[PDB]
Amino acid sequence: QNLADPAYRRRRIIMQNMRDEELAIAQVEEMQAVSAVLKGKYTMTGEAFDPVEVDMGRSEENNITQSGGTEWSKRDKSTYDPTDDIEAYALNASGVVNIIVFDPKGWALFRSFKAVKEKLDTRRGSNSELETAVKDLGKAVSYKGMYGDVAIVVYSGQYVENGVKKNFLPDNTMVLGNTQARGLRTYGCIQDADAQREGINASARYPKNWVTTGDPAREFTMIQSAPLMLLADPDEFVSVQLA
Amino acid sequence: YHGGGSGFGGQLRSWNPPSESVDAALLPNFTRGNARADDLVRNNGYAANAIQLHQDHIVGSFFRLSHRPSWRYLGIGEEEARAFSREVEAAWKEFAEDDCCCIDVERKRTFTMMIREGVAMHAFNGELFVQATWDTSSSRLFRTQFRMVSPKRISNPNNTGDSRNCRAGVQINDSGAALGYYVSEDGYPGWMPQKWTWIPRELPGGRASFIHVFEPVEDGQTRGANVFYSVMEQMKMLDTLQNTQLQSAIVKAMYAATIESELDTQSAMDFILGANSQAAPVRLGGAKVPHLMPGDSLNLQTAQDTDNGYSVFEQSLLRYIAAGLGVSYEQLSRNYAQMSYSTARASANESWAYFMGRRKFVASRQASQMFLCWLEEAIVRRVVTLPSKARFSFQEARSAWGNCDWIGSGRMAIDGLKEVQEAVMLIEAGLSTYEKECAKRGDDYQEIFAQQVRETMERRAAGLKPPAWAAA
Amino acid sequence: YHGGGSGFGGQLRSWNPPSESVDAALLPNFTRGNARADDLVRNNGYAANAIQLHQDHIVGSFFRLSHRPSWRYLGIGEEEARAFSREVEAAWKEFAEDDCCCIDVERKRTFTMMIREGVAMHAFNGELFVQATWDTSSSRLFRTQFRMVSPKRISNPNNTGDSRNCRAGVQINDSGAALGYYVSEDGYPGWMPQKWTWIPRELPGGRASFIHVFEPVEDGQTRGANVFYSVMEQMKMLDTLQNTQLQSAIVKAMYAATIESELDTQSAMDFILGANSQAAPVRLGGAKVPHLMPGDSLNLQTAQDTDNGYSVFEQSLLRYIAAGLGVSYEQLSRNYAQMSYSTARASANESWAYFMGRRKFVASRQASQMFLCWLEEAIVRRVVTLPSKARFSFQEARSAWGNCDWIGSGRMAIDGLKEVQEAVMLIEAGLSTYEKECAKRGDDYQEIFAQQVRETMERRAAGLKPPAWAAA
Amino acid sequence: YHGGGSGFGGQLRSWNPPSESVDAALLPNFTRGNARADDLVRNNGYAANAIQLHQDHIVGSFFRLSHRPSWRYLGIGEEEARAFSREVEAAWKEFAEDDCCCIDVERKRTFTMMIREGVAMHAFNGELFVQATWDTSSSRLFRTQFRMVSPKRISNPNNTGDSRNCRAGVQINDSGAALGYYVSEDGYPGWMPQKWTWIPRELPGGRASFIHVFEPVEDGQTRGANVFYSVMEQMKMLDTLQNTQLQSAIVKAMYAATIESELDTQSAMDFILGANSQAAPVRLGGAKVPHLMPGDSLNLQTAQDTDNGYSVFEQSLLRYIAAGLGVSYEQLSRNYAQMSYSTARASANESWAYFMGRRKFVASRQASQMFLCWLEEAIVRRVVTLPSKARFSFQEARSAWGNCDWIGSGRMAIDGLKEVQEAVMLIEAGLSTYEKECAKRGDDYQEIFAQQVRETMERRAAGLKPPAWAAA
Amino acid sequence: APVRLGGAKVPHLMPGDSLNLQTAQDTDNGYSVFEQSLLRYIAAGLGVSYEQLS
Repeated sequence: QNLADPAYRRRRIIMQNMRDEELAIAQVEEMQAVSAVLKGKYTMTGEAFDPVEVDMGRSEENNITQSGGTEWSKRDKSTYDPTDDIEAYALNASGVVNIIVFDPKGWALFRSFKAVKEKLDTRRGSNSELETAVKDLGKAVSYKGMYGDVAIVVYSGQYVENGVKKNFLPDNTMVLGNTQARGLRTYGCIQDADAQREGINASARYPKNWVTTGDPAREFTMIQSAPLMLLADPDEFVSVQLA
Repeated sequence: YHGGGSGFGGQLRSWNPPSESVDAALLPNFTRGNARADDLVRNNGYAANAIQLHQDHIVGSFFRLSHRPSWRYLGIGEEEARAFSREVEAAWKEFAEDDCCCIDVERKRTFTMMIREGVAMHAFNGELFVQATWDTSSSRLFRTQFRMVSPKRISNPNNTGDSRNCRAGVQINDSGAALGYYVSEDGYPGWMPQKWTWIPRELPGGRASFIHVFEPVEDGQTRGANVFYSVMEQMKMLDTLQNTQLQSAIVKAMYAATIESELDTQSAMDFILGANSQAAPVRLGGAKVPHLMPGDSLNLQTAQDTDNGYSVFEQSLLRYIAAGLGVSYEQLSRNYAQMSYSTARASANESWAYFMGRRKFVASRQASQMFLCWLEEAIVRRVVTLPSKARFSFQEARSAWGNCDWIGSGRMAIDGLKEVQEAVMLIEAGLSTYEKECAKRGDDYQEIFAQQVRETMERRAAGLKPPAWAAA
Repeated sequence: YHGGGSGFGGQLRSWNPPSESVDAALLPNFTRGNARADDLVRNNGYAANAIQLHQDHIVGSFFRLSHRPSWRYLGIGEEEARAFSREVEAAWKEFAEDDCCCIDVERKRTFTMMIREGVAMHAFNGELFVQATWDTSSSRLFRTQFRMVSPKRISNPNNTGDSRNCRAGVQINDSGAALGYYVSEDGYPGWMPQKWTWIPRELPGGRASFIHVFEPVEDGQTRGANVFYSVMEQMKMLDTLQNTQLQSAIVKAMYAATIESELDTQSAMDFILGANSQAAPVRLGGAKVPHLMPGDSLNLQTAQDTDNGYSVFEQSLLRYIAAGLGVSYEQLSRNYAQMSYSTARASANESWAYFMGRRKFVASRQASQMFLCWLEEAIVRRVVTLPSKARFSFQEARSAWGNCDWIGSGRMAIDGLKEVQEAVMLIEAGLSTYEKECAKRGDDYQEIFAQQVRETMERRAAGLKPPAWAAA
Repeated sequence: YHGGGSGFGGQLRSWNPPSESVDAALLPNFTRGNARADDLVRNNGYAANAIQLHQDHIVGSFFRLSHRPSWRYLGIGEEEARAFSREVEAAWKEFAEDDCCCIDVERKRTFTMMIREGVAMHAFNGELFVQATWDTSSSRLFRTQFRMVSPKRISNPNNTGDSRNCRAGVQINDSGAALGYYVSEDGYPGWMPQKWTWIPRELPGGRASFIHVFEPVEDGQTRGANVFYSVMEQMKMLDTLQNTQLQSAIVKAMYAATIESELDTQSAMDFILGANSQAAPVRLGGAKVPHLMPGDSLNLQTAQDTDNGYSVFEQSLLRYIAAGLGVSYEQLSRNYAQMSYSTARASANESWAYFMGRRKFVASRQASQMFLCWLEEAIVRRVVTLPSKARFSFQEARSAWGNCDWIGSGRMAIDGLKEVQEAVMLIEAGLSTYEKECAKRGDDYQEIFAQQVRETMERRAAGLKPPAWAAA
Repeated sequence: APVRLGGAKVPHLMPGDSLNLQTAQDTDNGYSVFEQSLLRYIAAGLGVSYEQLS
């Protein structure tokens, strides 16, 4: 019923394209942002893009990865204090630490310890308050209560490369860090003669469209951003594999 | 009731419209409607004429202020109220009609021009927006400057879909009220606007930051609908009819003859039309009587009447269109067929009621909100001094302090003498005062009295006889 | 709403005009639009009449100055304000209306001529430009000289593609305001290519150095749109129709008769039409009766009606064009069909509303800015002296010192007696002053009073009767 | 905007006019346009009638001077100014009304004739030239003389092209103002080649030597364009249509019969027409009844209506032409359909506005410049004397000393009594004065007062009743 | 297949083809007068005058 002239249909189709372009650019920005934190460096590559490799010097003493010794899975789930290692890992950071980010598998591994359970129900031995029970099951982020001083965060975001969905954080990593860490959000200069004729430069998401008068007609649409995500102090975080 | 059935003999079995609110019937095709309305306004003789009639008769050439604060309610005293009103009117007159045109940000218009543009925007768009902003770096006396916004600019951010609270870029709270508007920036080189900026309707201090004026039709109507929607189809179809008729008349009147013969077409025109081969031109001097052999034959085509009744149909369609738009058929079509005085006066009255309604609502509301937004800063910067012994401060009762009535241009009567006679006869009796009659001519009676008082002494200085109004 | 849908039966399926702002709808075809407007004005009977009506009714033959400074806002005193007004009016009347025509550098116009040119340019181009400059070589009292800049001159430099801040040769700052105008030199035959120069809108001292007048349609309109876009197509098509019809009438009336025979081409004309072989010319003296054989024949052609309904359809098109432009049909077409007094007065009112609007806006703004630009030299050059104890200096409130209202030419009434009776009866009552009544006839009332006060003395000296206005 | 686009259905795909100023559109084809307009003025009745209307209504039968120097600025005094004005008016009235026609070198005109010719030559050519020289050998009171130069003479020397500083025979300085003019020689015979001279516009003292009067349209315009360019084509085509229709009517009405037979040409006319053999003339007496054998026949040929709708088409074209020229339709075509008083008065006033504008600009400016050129001599040769204690010398301010107002012939009202009644009604009230009323009849109130003061004495001495205006 | 309404067109017909511009009757051939008669009848029946009814 209802229905519309072949022109309404063109306006609707034209929009959802704008939405998809914005979502793709936002995904690229977030992927750069996350990859800049987990490890010191991240590489930008493509099929038509000459590879460029941004590298911020992070000391080898960071990026702590568990090994045949000092791993949480193999060790007993009763009679063990996770809190002791956390302090040892966080000693390596420069500056205070005020937040912890868990991949949900890592969070399930961490809260399974009985000692951390004991730290919750002590009358005077701590001020930590968590929410061990289920809190969020559809949302991407779940701000759990402060554990001691630092806050506890579980992030399960999804970026889709090809048809298949993928998770951002790589399968139970834990990232110590500071909630006020100095991060830079740098946007370069767009390279389009039409844009520069218009007078615009160093802007994010310059949109345009044009008609190509081809055999089937056609008018396209294009967003171009040129993003670059930096970290002023790369060694303010401490990435842990936590296997 | 046969209205809601199938019809007389099943003729209305297809006409089954859905019952929808104004929002669901207007918003999905809002932009196309606005675009078509603007297209008609720009490129039609009748649409531009209708807009010009709106602007010239609703508002006119000058749009003046009369400040009347409610003295009894505020409990301040009559004479102090009059003095305050005089100071405020002087200040506004100084600020309203600045020749440098600094009242608007773009420095292209004066006040009454802004009112005229507001009326026009309310004509073919259904709504008008004025934004009141400050210039901190400005070193003149009054910082407040107003900026016009076309309704094309206020739309959703980043091409989002219409939601319960945000419709067509206008945010709506739980009730029907509005909180703020999303305004883009239309830039000429290229299209597909880039960024959207949020600006609220009211500052936390109660000051007006965004002015939205329109008349609703139903319960919940986020944005208005222009007046052209009743006659958008008929005007386009009439334009097509006129252009096609003109082209057809040109083509039918273009072929004046037809030559039938057997010889070569050059010699056929040489021996019949009268040309020379020294196709080919034919000189238009004198008269000619060609000589024809039996095979030859000459035809002088005759065409149809150039206006075979198009002029009568056009009259009917213009009557329909003028009924839709609001202006009388006589003003819209410039016809003015021979008629009596009674019919002319009746048509003028029936248009006048509509024009006065429009002026009393749209232009008056816009002007009053502008005046109040200026008056808040005027009081704050102490260019004027409020009366003391005030029950309510300025913030508590804003409309009681800035209650103003505007006087626009007066009607031009068909008869010059009759209107003067009737005004004089009302003056002789107690039916009407001086203010009503001097307002019907676009005049503030206080200024007239001051001019008369100056002139009587001017005359007495030169030795002329005192005027009639002079007291003995 | 069916306005924004497919339409009646899908007839409007292809009518999808793009929703674009005025800047993106005017500028891409600017020069061609202005050129077509000029071509229509330069080669049509009706367009030149419309321009002449605009010039003659908006302004007329004299455009007088009436200076009324705002003394209360400044606080100087009534007598000092009047002394200053009289002095400045005398100085301006000397400077404006010189017969040496040295107000503009080309020495070809007076002041009223310049106002009329401004109105005309605002008619068929949509915008007017005036450049105010100085001449240090001139030894006269006042060094101010003005100029008229054709809108074609001001364009983007070297035809470089358009930009964001610099649109169509007019520079725009971050807000909507304009700062400078790129204007080129114009030499028609050749020389070095056009050199585009910079001319700032206003000098550092606040003086106005470049003038641009046009009424906007939307929020942002960098350059104006002419009045002809509504009806440019129809006037061209009417021109084509009229020329084609006239040529067709000539062609149809040219071929008077027709001869069919079987003899030689000249013998048949010798024996039938009566020409002489002593084509073959025929003498028009007297009557003739040929002699024919069975083979021959003579036919007297009959042509269609020369004017078969073309007049009525031209009437319809002129009504449309008159609605589009603004002038009433009776003025544009010179028809003046049998109409009563009521219809004529109503049509005159319809024309006069628009003419008053244009006079109040276009010519008035140009004249006010010109007068202020001149008054700055005067005040500075001590040709006139400011009143004492001024609350503000001249540069602080320019509008305060130069607050002026201009008098144009009045209306020529359809019936002369009735308007005079109306004015007299209004004067007898208190509704209107002498200043307004004498202003509606284009007279300055102070000059009139001086005239009567001198005429009474002249009559007394010569021995005649005292006049009616004299005081016993 | 559809005006600047392709058009309705692509019909305006080829309407692409050049964008060029008045110079690039006028100078290449100046002489051809002037020659065609002169052809139309010389060889068409209607255009000559329009020119006569221009001459008679713009100027009339007299062009009187009224000298009103601005005495207030000069600081000289009212009484000295009045005496100076009287003296200079008397001197001008005696100089320019010489029965021997010695104002102009050619001794063929008077002042009023010269002003009328200036107006006419403005009308059909677009400019008027007046050259001011001296005849040193002459022994008269004034040695100033003026020669009228036709615009055709001003041309580039040696018929070369237009250089940057010399357009169309007029020198142009760095600004648009003119500096000097190139004048050819009057060559009546084709042979005797022409000599080109050089005439500076102003003598080094500032006195006017060569006068150029014309109204510009755009910024830079070396020479103007005449009023006929709007309707050059239509008048020629109308003339061709008229001549062709008249010739066709004569041809169609010539052949009153046609003879069919099989006998000799002589005998067939003998037996049927009734001619005599002693082709064959026939005498018209009586009514004749021929006798026809079976083979013969006689056809009385029939023609169409002679005037089938030609008059209404002539009406439409004449309305168009009149609208182009500026004269009212009834003044141009002498039609005068049955019309009420209101319509006639409306038409007369609509033409009168234009006529008053033309008189105020063209004739007034030319006469003022000529009068200033004469007043320099009067002052220098001490024929008249300047008021003593003058602030400025004459040369420092020519306009102030020579400021003058001219009065033409007054209009002839449609109704005789109503104009007089309104004049008396105005004079009785204060809305006007004696000078303005006496000026509307083309009279000077001072002369009327002198005549009345003479008449009252003449009546009193002779024994008659004193006049109405006489004082007891 | 839908035509485009813009323009003035002159078709080129082969000998077989043809084009017919139908002429219809007066869309109001005397209906107003019959309405007048019937409305006068109805007004006489109901009591209100003809002007006040029609």
